[PDB]
Formats: sequence, structure tokens, C-alpha cells
Amino acid sequence: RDNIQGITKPAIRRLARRGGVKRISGLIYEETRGVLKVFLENVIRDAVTYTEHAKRKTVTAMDVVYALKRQGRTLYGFGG
Amino acid sequence: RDNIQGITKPAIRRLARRGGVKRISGLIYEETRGVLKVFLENVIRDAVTYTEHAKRKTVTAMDVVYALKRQGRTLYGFGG
Amino acid sequence: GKKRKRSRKESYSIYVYKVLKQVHPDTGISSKAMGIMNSFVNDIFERIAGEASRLAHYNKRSTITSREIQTAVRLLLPGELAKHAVSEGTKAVTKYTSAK
Amino acid sequence: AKTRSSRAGLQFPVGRVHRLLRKGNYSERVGAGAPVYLAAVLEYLTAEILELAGNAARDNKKTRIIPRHLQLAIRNDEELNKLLGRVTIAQGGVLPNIQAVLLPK
Amino acid sequence: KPHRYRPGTVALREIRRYQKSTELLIRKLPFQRLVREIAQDFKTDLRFQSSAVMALQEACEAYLVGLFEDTNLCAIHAKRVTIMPKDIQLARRIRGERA
Amino acid sequence: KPHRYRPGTVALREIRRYQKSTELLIRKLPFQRLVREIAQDFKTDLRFQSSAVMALQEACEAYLVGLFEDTNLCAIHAKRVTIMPKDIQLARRIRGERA
DNA sequence: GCTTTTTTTTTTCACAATCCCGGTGCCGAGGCCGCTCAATTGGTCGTAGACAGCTCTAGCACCGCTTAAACGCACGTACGGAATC
Ligand SMILES: [Ca+2]
Repeated sequence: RDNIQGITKPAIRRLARRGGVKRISGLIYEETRGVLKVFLENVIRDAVTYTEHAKRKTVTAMDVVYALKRQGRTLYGFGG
Repeated sequence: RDNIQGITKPAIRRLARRGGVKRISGLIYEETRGVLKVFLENVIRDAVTYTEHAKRKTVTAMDVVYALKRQGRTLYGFGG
Repeated sequence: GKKRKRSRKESYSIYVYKVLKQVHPDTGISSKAMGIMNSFVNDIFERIAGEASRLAHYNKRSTITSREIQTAVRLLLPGELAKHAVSEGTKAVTKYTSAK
Repeated sequence: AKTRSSRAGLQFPVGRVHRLLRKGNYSERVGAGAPVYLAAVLEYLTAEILELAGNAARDNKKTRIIPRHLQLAIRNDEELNKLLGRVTIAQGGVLPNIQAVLLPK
Repeated sequence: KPHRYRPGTVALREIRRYQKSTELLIRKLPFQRLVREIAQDFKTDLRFQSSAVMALQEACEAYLVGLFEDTNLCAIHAKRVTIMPKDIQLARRIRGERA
Repeated sequence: KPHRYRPGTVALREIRRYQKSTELLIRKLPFQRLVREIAQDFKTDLRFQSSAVMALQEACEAYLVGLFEDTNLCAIHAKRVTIMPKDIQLARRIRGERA
């Protein structure tokens, strides 16, 4: 469908709050969706690359952990 | 006195010129010296480790090159 | 019960537990927390090993010895962490050699 | 027969570590002292995190370590925070830290 | 009179609340659909381990939380309290993510 | 008729000049003695291949130039044209050099 | 000097929200069990690196000359930061 809107305003505000943000421009929310999307495209492309190299039709968490390590964004706790 | 002062105000001004800076606070010249010393500290520490590991009393260029690669600042042209 | 054994999956968790009961005997550890401790041990294994691999390779040696591990450790860990980790690795080698 | 771990006075599996080294494409050959040295280092580090992660639990009035407890422990120690600066601990959350200028007067 | 907090006071509460907590702050389903949607551009008819989507979410939110820290520093640096697109953009330019 | 350039004009000429050139901008000897001075604090009676000290300089100069570019944006971001210590500090904070 | 006027400042005073407590009940930490697979023990061969002994590279010490860059300082313009709106 068209799911990027499903990253709602309030959910963006929540993340920003955890990030210590007090006041938030009206323009931030679309700007953040762009960044989040860019972030996902890159991580997933490498994940999928790993999946395809393994001749599988199902992305594993390792595919994603390995992709994340490739982006200098190591993740612990999903078999890493 | 300190060799750190051998990195003069005019040399610092040139560096910041190459980095496109037009106008420079007086305070920067010390601040810069701080950063630069910490930079060298970190790179030299790791180079000398490679030297001490090679059982030599002479730091080669390669020692620095491996130290600069480890620190994420890969260097071309010096026996890479 | 049901047929076919699930296929083996190595972990460090029994050793995390054992170290846990030395350090904090009245303290347990959650499922996901252990996944983290695992991901940690594996991270640092990889880092240390890789650097030792390189050290050995730079100085034209086929063999990774306790020496390489020490040097890698000095390159990788911060100050106090490296000292202690160097002490314990030395202790462990010393102790192992004399118990042959 | 007694394990190489027991000879070295360790909890971590010296035999396992030695095999991983042989099977991980690091070098052609592996010294006997290497896996002993390494195992010990991984155990030390592990002990140092568990000491600090236990303290965060006890301070939360909890018996079992969780991801938060690890995170707190790690980021509140300058050295560990450095070691794991580019590492994300899932279900860790962040240290409470509100910038002073954002606070009321 | 009906009670009212002044602008800024609930914002600070929300901070204290979410910094205390560790739970994921994006709604799991809309995220999962987004993961599947992006993944189609590269390869169609793809399955996902559930843990792979959780991993992907854990990673997204840690990235973005972190990015908001840097962003909040860039707004503060320009004597502002409000984050703006140029704050995010500068943060990212410095991190090296963007040219 | 004594000629005078306005504040900024020569700076602008210097930028243009130095960007065009590639030659190292710190005097080499004071640099070499600083490398030797710091090297003592890890190991005494250390010898340096000349190329080793040159690598270190090429390295030191690229990193600092680069940092000035990032610093310069931090100044501009705060509606200034003058770089200041806090600009360097934000930059290195965002780069992940300092906490 | 003191009265009047006025903002501060400071205290009462309701009300929302966040914190502790015990009570409850459910589910995964935890440990036990029996099997399997990888670690150990104890063989042998082979060479990889420690070692001595030599070469001779290039890294250091040092001097004397020529500028060129570094250093102060006199001067003022244009920036920064404060304040108000
Ligand atoms: Ca040979």
C-alpha cells in the first residue's frame, strides 16, 4: 500500500522525546520520514542481498544484523 | 617550550583557510592545538604499538599507515 | 515427546552464567540480556582475532600466539580495561603453562 | 582428563575458543597460549559488564539482569561506552539526559 | 477554572517518561508494512522472520533517537529550542551520512 | 593614497589560494619535534623514518582541514561568520570524537 | 523626611501526575536429565620462526648561509551579542 504515513506524527514526537527534544517544528515530521525511509532502504538492500546470496526467499534476523554491521551500526541481541 | 607552540598561529590560519574559514576567534589557536595533540596522541600510540610488536626501535611509515587505518582515516600513497 | 532433535546452536550462555555467579551470586539474567551478552562476546572475539590476524600478517608470520592477542588487546580496549585484560590473560597463560 | 579451562583457572571454554580461531580464517596456525589468553580476556570483560549490570539491577530492586541494566552499566562507564560506542543494545533505552537550557528557570 | 500546563511542561514530562523507558515507540504493524513495502523494490514475494522486523525496528529507532540528540544540539547551538529540518540536515552532513 | 583592503578581503584571497594548492601548511620541523616529543611518552629512544613523520603530517593536516570545514558550518548555522571553540566542540561531538 | 503606588516576591491552595505499597497469577528463568558430538590425550612428522652473525641503509648530529616565514604592534572596520519588539 502506502505505509510511510503509518509513521505517525505522535510516534515521531515520541522518538524525539526519548532523544531529549522539547520543541519540534511542523516541518520535522515529513523530513524525518525521508530520513527513516533512506535509512531502511540501505539497511534492507544489504539484508536482501545477503538473503539472495543464501538462495533464500525469507529474510533472517542475521541478514539484518549482518547488514547493520555493514552500515557501522552494530546491533546486539538478535543473534549478533 | 612546548613543541605544541611550534604549530604557530599563522600555520593554523592557513589550515583553516584550506577548510574555507573566513574569520577566526583568537581562542581557536589553543583549541586547535588541543585537538591536534589528541589526534597525534591517538595515532602515534597505535603506530608505536605496531613498532614495539615488530621488535624494532624505528617507527616505519607502514606503522603509521596501519595506525591511521585502525583510527578510520585510511591513507593513500605511503606504502598502502 | 516429539521426533527429530532441533539442530545445535552454540552460545556462551553457560559461561556467562558461571561468571555471573562469581560476581553476583544472588543475581540472574533475562533471555534478551543473555542474547546481548552473547552478541558482545562474539563482537569482541571477532575484533581481537581480526587484529591479531592482521598483526601476524603485517610481520609476515603464519602463527597467532598469545603475543598477538596481547598486542591486539592493547590496540582495542581503553586504558584500565586493557591493563586488567592484559593481567588476566597473562595470569591465565602463566597458570596454564605451569599446570602443563 | 581435565579441561584446558581448569588448567588456566577459567570459566570460558579455552578448547572452544581455540577451535573458533582455527575455523575462523584468522591465520594458518594458532599458538597454544593464544586461546588461553583470549578466553581470559572475554571472561574479564564479561565479568566487568556483569558486575556493573548486576549493580543496576539491584538499584532497580530486581534480581535478574535485563537489557536496560546492561545499557545503563555500559553508558555510565566511560571505558565501556568507548569500547561499545558503535554498538546498539536492543531494548536498552537511553540514559536520562535533558539539556540544561531546556529546563524551566 | 479548568487546569492547564504551560507550553513546555508536558514536553519535559514526555522526555522523562520516554528516556526512562525502553519500549519501541513506533507502532509495530505500520512499521512492518513499511518494511515489506520497501523490500518489494529490491525483490518481490519476500518473507521475513518476525525477529528480522523487530531487529529492523530496534535499529531504526536507535538511529533516529540518536539523530534527534545531535539535532537537538544543533538547534541549541543556534540559540534555539525548536528542532528544524536544517538542524537534522547539518547533523547528518557532519556525521558524513549526506554530502 | 595608502592602499587598504577591507577586513575579509585578504582572508578570501587566502582561502582561494590555499584551496588551489596541495603543499603542507605546517612548518615541517616544529611538527617533527612535536611528533618526537609525544612519541617519547609511549617509548624512549624512538627513531622515525622521514616518510613516517610525513605520513603523520599529511594525516594531521587533512583531518584538521576537514574539521575546519565542519566547524565552519557550525558557525554559519548559528548565524555567524567567525569560527569559535564551541563550533569545534559541537562538530567533534556530532562526529563521535568526544562525548 | 515620609506617605501612596506599584511590581516583586512570596506565600497559600487546588489539582494533575507520578510513585510506592501489597495482592495476584502467569510464564520463562533455571536446573535436571540423557544423549551426542567435539574436546582431550597421546601418539608422529615437519617446518616456521628464534637465533646468530653480517651487511650497509638510512636515520641522526652538526655546521653555515639565505632568505621567508613568524612575531609585535599601530589602527579601525566590521562583526558579535545584547536588548526590544
Ligand atoms: Ca624463513
